[PDB]
Amino acid sequence: NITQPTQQST
Amino acid sequence: ATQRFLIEKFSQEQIGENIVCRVICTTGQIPIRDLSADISQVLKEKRSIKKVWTFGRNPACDYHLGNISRLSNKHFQILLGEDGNLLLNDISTNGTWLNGQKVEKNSNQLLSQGDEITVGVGVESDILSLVIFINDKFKQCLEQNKVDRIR
Repeated sequence: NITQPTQQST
Repeated sequence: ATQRFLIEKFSQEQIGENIVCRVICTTGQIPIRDLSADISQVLKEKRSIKKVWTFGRNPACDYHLGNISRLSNKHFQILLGEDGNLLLNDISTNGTWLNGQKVEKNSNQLLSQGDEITVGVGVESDILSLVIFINDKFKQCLEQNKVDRIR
């Protein structure tokens, strides 16, 4: 069910 | 021996019909599959691309993993072309990894021997790895490059 965006270290 | 003989070949099947590469899951999640393409098409075609595989939780995707929240319908894609070489195309929402190294999405990368692609990065417990097995037969064929002539 849809794709969820994971975290990301800027 | 008639029926039994048929079973013997069942386990011992001649592999190498026209296989390009073989995807093998090392983390134990997806069943091993075999990627294949036409040699004539690959040898004759040397521009744009020949045949690309799409992997992900999508039943359409050439590769069916399962349904990981982190992974996308078509997490990654593999394209075969060039002058007798394979290419890896990442197509995930979060990204595709190669041996722990994150590559540029929707970017073409040169294939590696027994390479491995990691996906679902973000959570230590939400990462999935895959291994790429290149068919030596395919390479040997290109090295010889047979000519197609009628009579």
